[PDB]
Amino acid sequence: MEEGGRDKAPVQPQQSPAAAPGGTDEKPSGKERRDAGDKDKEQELSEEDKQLQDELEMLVERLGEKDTSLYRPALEELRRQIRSSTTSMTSVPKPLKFLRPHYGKLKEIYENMAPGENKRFAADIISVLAMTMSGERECLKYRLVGSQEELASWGHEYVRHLAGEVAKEWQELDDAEKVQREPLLTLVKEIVPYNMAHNAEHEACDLLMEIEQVDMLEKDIDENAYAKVCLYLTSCVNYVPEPENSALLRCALGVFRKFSRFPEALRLALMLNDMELVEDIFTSCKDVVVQKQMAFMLGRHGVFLELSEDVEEYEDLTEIMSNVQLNSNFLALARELDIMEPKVPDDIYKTHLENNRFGGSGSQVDSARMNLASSFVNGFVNAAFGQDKLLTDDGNKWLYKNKDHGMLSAAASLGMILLWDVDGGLTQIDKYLYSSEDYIKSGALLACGIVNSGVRNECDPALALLSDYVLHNSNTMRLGSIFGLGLAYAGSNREDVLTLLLPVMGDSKSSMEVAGVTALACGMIAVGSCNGDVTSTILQTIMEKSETELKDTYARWLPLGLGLNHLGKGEAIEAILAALEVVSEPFRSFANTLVDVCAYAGSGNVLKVQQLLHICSEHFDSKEKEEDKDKKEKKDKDKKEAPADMGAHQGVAVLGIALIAMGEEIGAEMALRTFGHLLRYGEPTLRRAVPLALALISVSNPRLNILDTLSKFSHDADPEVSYNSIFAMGMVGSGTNNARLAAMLRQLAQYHAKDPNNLFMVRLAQGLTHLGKGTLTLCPYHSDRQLMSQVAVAGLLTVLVSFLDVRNIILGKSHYVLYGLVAAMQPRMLVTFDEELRPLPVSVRVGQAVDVVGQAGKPKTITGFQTHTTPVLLAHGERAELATEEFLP
Amino acid sequence: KTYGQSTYSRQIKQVEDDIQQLLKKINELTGIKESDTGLAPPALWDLAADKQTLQSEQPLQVARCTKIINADSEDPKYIINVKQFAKFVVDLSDQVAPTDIEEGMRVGVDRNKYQIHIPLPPKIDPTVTMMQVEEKPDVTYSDVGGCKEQIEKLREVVETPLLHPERFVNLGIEPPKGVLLFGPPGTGKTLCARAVANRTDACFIRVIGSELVQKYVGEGARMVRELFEMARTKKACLIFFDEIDAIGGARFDDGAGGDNEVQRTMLELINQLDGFDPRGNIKVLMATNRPDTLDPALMRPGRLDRKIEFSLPDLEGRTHIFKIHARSMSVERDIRFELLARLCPNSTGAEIRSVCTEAGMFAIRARRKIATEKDFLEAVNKVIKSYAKFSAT
Amino acid sequence: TPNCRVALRNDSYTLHKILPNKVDPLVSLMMVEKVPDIGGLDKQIKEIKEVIELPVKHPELFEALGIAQPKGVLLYGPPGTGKTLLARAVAHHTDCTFIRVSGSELVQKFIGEGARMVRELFVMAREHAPSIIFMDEIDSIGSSRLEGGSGGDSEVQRTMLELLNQLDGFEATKNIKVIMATNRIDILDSALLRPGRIDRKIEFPPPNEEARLDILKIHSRKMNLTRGINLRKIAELMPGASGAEVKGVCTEAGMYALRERRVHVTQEDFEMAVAKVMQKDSEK
Amino acid sequence: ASKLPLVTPHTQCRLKLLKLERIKDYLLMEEEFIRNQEQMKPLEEKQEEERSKVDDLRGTPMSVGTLEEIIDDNHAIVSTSVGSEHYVSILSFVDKDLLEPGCSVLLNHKVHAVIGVLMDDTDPLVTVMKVEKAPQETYADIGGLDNQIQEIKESVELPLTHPEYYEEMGIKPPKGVILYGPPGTGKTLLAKAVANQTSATFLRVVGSELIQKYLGDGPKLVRELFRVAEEHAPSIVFIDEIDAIGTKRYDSNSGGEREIQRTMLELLNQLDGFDSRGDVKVIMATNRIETLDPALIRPGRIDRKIEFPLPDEKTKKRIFQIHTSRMTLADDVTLDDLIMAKDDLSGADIKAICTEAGLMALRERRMKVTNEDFKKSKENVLYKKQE
Ligand SMILES: Nc1ncnc2c1ncn2[C@@H]1O[C@H](COP(=O)(O)OP(=O)(O)OP(=O)(O)O)[C@@H](O)[C@H]1O
Ligand SMILES: Nc1ncnc2c1ncn2[C@@H]1O[C@H](COP(=O)(O)OP(=O)(O)O)[C@@H](O)[C@H]1O
Ligand SMILES: [Mg+2]
Repeated sequence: MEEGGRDKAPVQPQQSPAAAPGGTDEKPSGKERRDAGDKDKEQELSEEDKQLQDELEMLVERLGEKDTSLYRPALEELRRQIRSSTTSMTSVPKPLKFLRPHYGKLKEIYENMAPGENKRFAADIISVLAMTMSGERECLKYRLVGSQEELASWGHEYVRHLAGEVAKEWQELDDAEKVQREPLLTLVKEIVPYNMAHNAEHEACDLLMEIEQVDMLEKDIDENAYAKVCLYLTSCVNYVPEPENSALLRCALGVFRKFSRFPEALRLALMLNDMELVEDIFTSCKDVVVQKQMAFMLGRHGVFLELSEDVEEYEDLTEIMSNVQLNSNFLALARELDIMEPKVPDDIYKTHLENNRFGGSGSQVDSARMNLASSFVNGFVNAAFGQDKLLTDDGNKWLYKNKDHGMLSAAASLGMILLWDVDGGLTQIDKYLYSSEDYIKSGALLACGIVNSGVRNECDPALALLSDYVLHNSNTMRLGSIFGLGLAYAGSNREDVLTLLLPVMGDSKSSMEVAGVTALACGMIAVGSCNGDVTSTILQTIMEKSETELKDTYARWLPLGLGLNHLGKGEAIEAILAALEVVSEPFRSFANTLVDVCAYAGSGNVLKVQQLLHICSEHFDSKEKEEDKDKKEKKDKDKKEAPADMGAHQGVAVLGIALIAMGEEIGAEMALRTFGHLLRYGEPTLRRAVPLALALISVSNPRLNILDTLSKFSHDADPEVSYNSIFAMGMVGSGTNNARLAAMLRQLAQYHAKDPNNLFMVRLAQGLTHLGKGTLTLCPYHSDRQLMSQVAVAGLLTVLVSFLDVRNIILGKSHYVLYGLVAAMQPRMLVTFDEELRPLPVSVRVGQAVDVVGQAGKPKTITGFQTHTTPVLLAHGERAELATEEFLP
Repeated sequence: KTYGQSTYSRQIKQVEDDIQQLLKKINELTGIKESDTGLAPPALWDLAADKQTLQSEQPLQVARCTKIINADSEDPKYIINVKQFAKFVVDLSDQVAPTDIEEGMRVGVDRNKYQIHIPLPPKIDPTVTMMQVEEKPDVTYSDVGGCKEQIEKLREVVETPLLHPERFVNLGIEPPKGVLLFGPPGTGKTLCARAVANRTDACFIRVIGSELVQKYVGEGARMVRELFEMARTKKACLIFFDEIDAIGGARFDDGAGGDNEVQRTMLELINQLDGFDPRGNIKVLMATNRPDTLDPALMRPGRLDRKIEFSLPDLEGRTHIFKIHARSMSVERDIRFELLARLCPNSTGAEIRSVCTEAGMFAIRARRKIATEKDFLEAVNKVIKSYAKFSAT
Repeated sequence: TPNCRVALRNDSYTLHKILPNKVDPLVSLMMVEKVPDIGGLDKQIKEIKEVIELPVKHPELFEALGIAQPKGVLLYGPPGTGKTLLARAVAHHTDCTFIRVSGSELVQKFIGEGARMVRELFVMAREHAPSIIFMDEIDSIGSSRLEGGSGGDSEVQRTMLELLNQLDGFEATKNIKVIMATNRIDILDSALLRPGRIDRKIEFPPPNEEARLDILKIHSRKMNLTRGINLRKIAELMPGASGAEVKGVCTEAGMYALRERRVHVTQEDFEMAVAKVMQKDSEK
Repeated sequence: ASKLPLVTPHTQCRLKLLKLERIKDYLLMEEEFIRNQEQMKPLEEKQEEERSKVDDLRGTPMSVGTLEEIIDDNHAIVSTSVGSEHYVSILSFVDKDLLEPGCSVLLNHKVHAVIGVLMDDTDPLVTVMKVEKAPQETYADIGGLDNQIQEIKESVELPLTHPEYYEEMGIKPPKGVILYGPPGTGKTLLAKAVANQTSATFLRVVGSELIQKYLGDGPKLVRELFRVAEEHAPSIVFIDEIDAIGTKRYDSNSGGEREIQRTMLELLNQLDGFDSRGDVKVIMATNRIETLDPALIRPGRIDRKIEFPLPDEKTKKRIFQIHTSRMTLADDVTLDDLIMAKDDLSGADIKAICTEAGLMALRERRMKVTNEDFKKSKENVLYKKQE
């Protein structure tokens, strides 16, 4: 404790500052020159961030409280001369002379008045005098004033200029780290009116720095991972023009302004498609911006590139629609055949070879329904790229043997065989078509739409499945003919043929299991804020289901075609439109929870989550709205995959404690679809916790629910070491978990991961985290999986080709115009970085290094090295163009 | 007392904290059985405690492990010891194929009838299991700038034949499997080791030079046996030694009662390195600070082929290392380092990082966000004078 | 209680009855507290009077100057040399309950009770009365430092670590001291025990004529002797004689009384015993 | 327990407020939904049903075994107390996370299956080497050090206490610290002082104890030392007296000296060779400083070399005042008689003085203090240095 003798600051600034009645009066040099000399001594000595207890900042205030208390809070004759060296050293050490209630009266000391500007003497500062003061303003005072009456006198005018200097001031001491701290000021300042702050912050950033656009930019998107309902709406459209005005990246326009297409209104990114047609700069970044526009997050954008520029800068359109899709063909065309793919691996039905030597002899498993899974040994494995000439003779005999829905099934696996095909997919179907069969014809033809899906080249706009539908007096001629064209034309929202199949629902002909999948199929073309098909459906709903609703074939298929396409929207109006037309009773009100959160896919609304559990938790009303709470928990399944890790940990904490530990029918029947929709890559946490409720099937229930969860627990990153789990559960499931209902199921899930050994992308995630269909096609399976004989008759149409919106797998590709390059890549882990510093490592697993077609994987954000020039997009996406250049290598 | 550094300073802090504690209070409120002397929490073994543990009970017996000696003619007729129990003439169970039961094998056999059930992985002790790195630190080749000749020479040896076993066949040559590194300390050898191990694409094996000296005779050699065994097993694996001076530096015999055991061990490394049926696909990287007092047997080529050294940067290696250790840190846009390196005529990359991190300590003590450029000026000044009147120098 | 026998089943190994211990081995080998009642040893007596008799009678002095009263003591000299019994008496001079600790090697191997042989000993010291404890070369012979460290711990240096575990407490001696006398003083961990724990050592100079005379009576004390003898002449017949050796002198004289065919320990016996004992002392 | 990994803002960003408010509302929702379980159907079929069922499934006579190897998922190889090694499968009941080789286990009688695991003991090494508690006086015991205290503080204390400067720039702190100067300076004082006022573990090490009659353990002691210090907790390692054990290769001889060269070698590579230790504080004490190995001297290993000067008449008046604070003092004495006379006397010498008073006055059993007590005491220490 070395004090006393050297407390000059605690003496001269403790005497002259003390006697203002003696200093301000009767001593002009005493009030003026000693206070000014205490303003350069305190501004230069007690005014910078240096420690807790400065020579003055803590020491001149210990008795400097009353010392400051009467030097100039009370003279009542203040002039335009005694405001520079009078509020001169009393004003700076204010925040620690007073106490925590300084936020209400934080305007009398340094918010009172500075001599000219905050930087006139707060340029030699970090945050003590003026910076943290200004933050203390915009925290509380500008909010309470800016709630209702902003423009009063001085809490807005001086604030207007102060915000411009504080904004660049976060980058001013050093344009480096608290750059992102500035959005703590622009966001906390006028939370709702963020565009009022980002309106000046946008151009101030436009003049801020060319190199300083991307990190505070990614901090804007950082604060746009989720915000207040009016802030995710606002700061996202704020987020767009930064790479448009100051920076010029503009290849994250098409996909990362799909960030800002739907959350604002209907037409914003169609005017941003016009933005594409206005930003007609060099065609490599243009070409790859438009690459995603067909089969990477959306399609049907091929009626806007046929203007006068149709030479190459508008001839990129059809290249996107089917030609670059044809390079998706060549992907396995010349890459997977060369690397790792013969047409028929056939090692799933053969990898189950050693099991016969455990327990003695075999040949006891002779269940015919297992042959249903026998079709998927060919169906899944050829799922996109691969054919079979008499390699399908098992479906040749079993197709001509029994199991009519097995004829539809085996006929349906052919489209999975020839997927992403336009050349001969119909030529394959034609031979196996002329057999006088409804399941075979309606299955292969329905598979044809699977074949031309995302193509948009002429395959059958009205040729194949329209002619299939025009003979529909009956079975899956009437039933499955409408499914394949909606599947094929889901990515391309053509309204005409959907109007052709609107009379499918408007017919009112007996469509027991045909009408629900009708609204599902035409909904595949265009449902979701469905203007016409929601109409034609729930007209027939108020006609028939108003008077009969027993099974989920009626009730469980219509509301899906109320609000299931536009699950990327968040406006919540179509819940009002479609919902209010069916506001009758509880059973017809099972749809009430459908479109409510079907406009709530992923975002920040934990208050919507508490209204997602607290209303209907258990309630035990003796089996009346148990399905209502089952579906309400079903809507707990979304808003957990893309709140960006926010909903995941709390969903695993909640589900791991409530349902499986102490739960009800809701948990013992359906509670695993949260994992059948939540994760798609697989990790040891759920990968072990699920079989803790899976190996123990709890068959007292309709055990094919835990067996249903068996299937979609194989939903993880394609191949894994989980063959131990699935294989062992197939051995214990040989006798137990009878093959009469599970023999197709166990190998069904066994083979799903290992189908073409790649190609699982329906996660509603692209690039790093945005959205993209993945729900119209995936979801109807998990909704179609309740428990029982919907795996028997009605199910075989959906269960086979329910979800087919998988967009390949990987990104290792060159596409330099000749397409010969093999540029040195370097596989790693997903980029975990948001903000730590400037020299911050993008990934960690730098060990692996590849050059050509490889493995994307779920958590991977590979960049590469050597600067062979990745100028096309620099934001990934698996068909980079590689504009080559020697940028000082 | 304090101030509000960012607007709602405690307003997020205690709000986070009390719900964090409420996470606990949920758990103790619901009732959690903790500290049951080494078990699992009941939430996940309640639905695993069923007969799907008897599936591990009855289908899998005790399976006592034993060791194989030899076989016989026309039939297995296997001769096996248990470990210390007794030696028997036993036979395999029908669950196995009479192919992968070769001699010197650890195999699981029934306790009742003494029939072989399972082939096992051979034995490998923890003392060497722990020196296998099993991980690759993130050390990029760019971080080792300033030794362009050295990294090239090493690249020609440990990298090019492996990743491109084509040129050496098209010309008909053999790569020099034996590399030694040396030079003054604090220079870029370790860094080179970690970086090569980064892109190692191989079973890289650390070796600490003093780990071999032991209390009993020959046991250290017994280490070396397991070393070259795991090497020959793991195809295309790398070995690193470090300060091998402890091993076999000389053959002091004027008064032959000094060091002999690690001399014998060094001889074992001699034989199991080269001589009598060479190893095949293995690469050896060494490094020492005094490569002057070593037994010339290691100095013979074939074993220690290349002698790469790391020197002291004249003026420009220190510049580039200013670009290496000064890059991964926060500074103003007013950089310049030639002025710096012209001020430090003799300093290593390690001292370069010392000046870069010492740069931050001023703003760190002076309550600043980042190391401003001028603050870095102050840093190099205090390290110019500090290194000028340094304690040892 | 830990370290106790129990009746066990053979089928389920269920406890039947907690069988009683034999005897607490330290409690059956409980060190003697006999009645604490030396030509050659008088100068060091003062040194132990100041290293013991001072802080005991004078808490308030080293409290007044605030200095740790010396409790740990060390002496050094030829073998035995009254190191034992001088401590035995200094423990009594202030009524401070001598606590012998032979513990030479018989307690060093005892692994089970080696974690308590110090504990309940010191509890004895603080329970009986003001009590002085004495140590000797035993620890110096058993373990010194980490030499027998990582390679087995030797079961002894650890118990020493419990010793320092207790000395690193709060006593200020109060009136209690602990003496120690050992050869091989350059091996132990006295570096740690210097500050506060233990303190100086005092030397042994050789004995003298009247010294070995009074020794001669005190060690011819439990015998059957004769008058008509200048015993002073006898102690004067051994110029270069140590202490304990005088005890063997008395034993030799008793031997000569044995060969004299009588129980009278006469002057013949000592006059020859000086010659024989010294004759055995004739090698260097 | 690992409820949310994100700490990326490192500020009061509204991002973080949204994060912790969301996580808050989620936790409240879980606590309430589970709260409505004991409301509609408060039941207790999950405490002694599963516990009792498995307590009876597993066995009594809980034979203690030893882990040998880990294979796949459920079967591992174990070793009985005598050597009988069994290829036994484990249950999903023991913590699979705390299951590593060289660990005691619980086994069955018939199948000998792994039932449970026994928690490990506290190794004797920590008890031997670690100064268990705050041993000695706090910062009221300094005679004088301010730049020393600054260097060691911002090198260790300021980093751990306020780790909000190093992660602003991403700059890591200096690693090694050499405390050197003339003997009797107070190196032990400052080491035991920071050990007193500290929050992480502390270790004290002597160098003379690194010589075995067994051959070549040495670096065994080193490696196990740093192993325990690292594995244990945030570790503050302190090694005093490395000067008489690690100086340099003076003649490159053999026979014990070569052994010490190997040992300090292992303290070098083990000091910092590979995969940087992390949370491994290292502090080294030396008397001399020139006869040290510069390979250890270079950066990476030690970044702060602190000199220990000897004050002359300014802090000595507080050193005599501290060593005379807890003692009587007659009015016949004046500390300036001896403080105002010499200008290099070590604090160890002031200690021998203020203790020599306690020897002199109470050897004679006189009253509190006399000036000749400090006279004869100071002269006595004068012969303590001079002789
Ligand atoms: N050219 C350089 N570039 C970057 N860092 C360097 C350079 N030279 C030295 N260093 C730094 O100095 C330290 C010493 O380097 P290195 O460990 O390779 O020397 P060494 O020879 O292994 O040390 P020793 O000889 O003491 O075993 C390294 O940790 C490294 O970060
Ligand atoms: N400034 C001081 N104030 C108080 N005591 C001191 C001072 N300087 C030295 N000493 C005493 O001198 C002794 C020397 O300590 P230290 O330098 O650690 O020993 P060594 O030099 O043998 O390592 C300390 O134990 C302390 O009691
Ligand atoms: Mg090295």
